[PDB]
Amino acid sequence: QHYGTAEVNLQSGNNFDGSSLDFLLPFYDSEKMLAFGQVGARYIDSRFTANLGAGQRFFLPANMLGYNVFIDQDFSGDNTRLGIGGEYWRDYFKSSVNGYFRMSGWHESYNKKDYDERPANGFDIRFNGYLPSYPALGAKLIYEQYYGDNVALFNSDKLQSNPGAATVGVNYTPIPLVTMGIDYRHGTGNENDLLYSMQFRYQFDKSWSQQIEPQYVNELRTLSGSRYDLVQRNNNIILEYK
Ligand SMILES: CCCCCCCC/C=C\CCCCCCCC(=O)OC[C@@H](O)CO
Ligand SMILES: CCCCCCCC/C=C\CCCCCCCC(=O)OC[C@@H](O)CO
Ligand SMILES: CCCCCCCC/C=C\CCCCCCCC(=O)OC[C@@H](O)CO
Ligand SMILES: CCCCCCCC/C=C\CCCCCCCC(=O)OC[C@H](O)CO
Ligand SMILES: CCCCCCCC/C=C\CCCCCCCC(=O)OC[C@H](O)CO
Ligand SMILES: CCCCCCCC/C=C\CCCCCCCC(=O)OC[C@H](O)CO
Ligand SMILES: CCCCCCCC/C=C\CCCCCCCC(=O)OC[C@H](O)CO
Ligand SMILES: CCCCCCCC/C=C\CCCCCCCC(=O)OC[C@H](O)CO
Ligand SMILES: CCCCCCCC/C=C\CCCCCCCC(=O)OC[C@H](O)CO
Ligand SMILES: CCCCCCCC/C=C\CCCCCCCC(=O)OC[C@H](O)CO
Ligand SMILES: CCCCCCCC/C=C\CCCCCCCC(=O)OC[C@H](O)CO
Ligand SMILES: [Cl-]
Repeated sequence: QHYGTAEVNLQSGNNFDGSSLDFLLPFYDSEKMLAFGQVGARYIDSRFTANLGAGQRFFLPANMLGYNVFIDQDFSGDNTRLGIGGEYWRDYFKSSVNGYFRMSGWHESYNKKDYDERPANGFDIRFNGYLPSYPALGAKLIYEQYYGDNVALFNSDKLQSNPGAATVGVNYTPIPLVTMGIDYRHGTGNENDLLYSMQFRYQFDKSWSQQIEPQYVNELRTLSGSRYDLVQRNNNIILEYK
């Protein structure tokens, strides 16, 4: 009957501690094409942010191409951002690229006394792969890049010019319902951080028992099982300061 995904994320490790809930909700669903909306919110790094997007995914037997557009709103700091994303996915392999475009201007900072803040423009490229012979095991590679004289990519107490970072992570999905992982990130100025995270994933089209059985993890990681996965993007609005 119903199709799509609800996902809770819990994360900790430093600056971006908190929780989130997101939904992927199809409005047109055929073998060749899916059109969907995605909506969610999060309380992370002492800010409340909500996000609304839509896109399409186009399917071939061996691959999927997709695009999406997002509006990101940090209600705590009143910062607004436009997002655009592309997708190229296959069995056991999900690649995405995302662009992050400021829609609001300088204004008095929410967290930093004596500063103005606004969204930092940037992009990221994201890969998630799963071992085909043991798909419960996944790896994550991200490159991200942001622009401005004083950007807070790692935290807002160490501001940096045009910072970039590479993330490498591993994660484990014993059953489709839950994924746990650890992400290591290294960036400019020799910044490093660690992110521990757990996701609870509910698939609307799956029975309860299917979602707590290890044998359905492989299905989830194939192209056709992954079709309702959330967009891979950063839903947090990275800020710059002046
Ligand atoms: C702020 C300016 C940026 C623009 C924001 C607009 C965001 C919308 C983005 C993507 C929406 C595209 C999805 C809409 C595409 C729907 C296609 C469809 O359902 O066709 C089915 C028929 O073929 C059945 O016969
Ligand atoms: C579905 C799409 C997946 C395909 C991935 C796309 C491949 C992208 C290839 C190369 C991206 C390299 C970006 C280039 C790296 C940018 C570095 C920069 O902007 O300057 C930093 C200085 O200004 C600091 O002061
Ligand atoms: C710390 C534990 C966090 C809670 C774990 C929750 C796991 C799922 C995560 C988000 C789910 C929220 C939305 C859950 C929505 C479920 C709707 C439902 O029950 O299906 C109707 C069908 O039975 C009709 O046939
Ligand atoms: C090979 C695979 C390796 C993976 C194995 C690594 C194990 C780490 C697992 C889970 C960490 C869970 C962290 C949960 C985060 C705590 C909740 C939180 O910090 O946020 C609450 C916040 O107050 C709300 O707004
Ligand atoms: C600036 C222009 C971009 C537009 C941005 C708006 C976001 C959604 C847009 C259009 C929905 C168009 C119609 C498609 C919506 C449902 C499609 C449909 O007709 O479904 C048929 C039915 O499901 C058969 O089983
Ligand atoms: C900047 C972009 C703003 C985003 C705005 C984009 C427009 C669509 C977005 C969300 C719709 C929410 C999803 C709609 C849920 C409808 C469910 C439905 O139609 O059920 C029929 C079935 O899903 C058919 O298979
Ligand atoms: C920029 C707009 C001004 C600000 C607006 C703030 C409020 C909008 C929040 C969320 C919209 C998306 C919610 C869509 C939820 C629809 C899900 C649904 O009803 O479809 C499932 C149903 O079971 C199928 O038959
Ligand atoms: C740009 C600002 C956007 C702000 C947006 C307001 C805050 C929305 C926050 C969280 C989710 C919103 C609730 C949407 C719930 C839809 C889920 C749904 O329709 O469920 C389908 C059903 O469960 C099938 O089994
Ligand atoms: C139909 C199949 C669709 C598949 C194809 C979808 C194509 C669009 C996808 C992603 C957009 C990525 C946007 C990346 C923009 C880079 C932003 C940037 O580089 O800003 C730096 C600026 O110059 C400061 O100096
Ligand atoms: C559809 C597939 C799309 C894939 C594309 C994703 C990767 C490229 C993204 C951004 C590159 C932008 C290049 C910007 C790097 C240099 C900007 C710069 O030099 O900064 C301004 C200057 O320093 C002032 O003095
Ligand atoms: C536990 C420490 C790390 C362990 C976890 C590391 C998992 C491996 C990650 C990426 C390699 C696998 C990526 C999969 C690449 C296959 C590309 C593909 O599309 O394969 C088609 C499929 O084999 C037929 O349909
Ligand atoms: Cl990701």
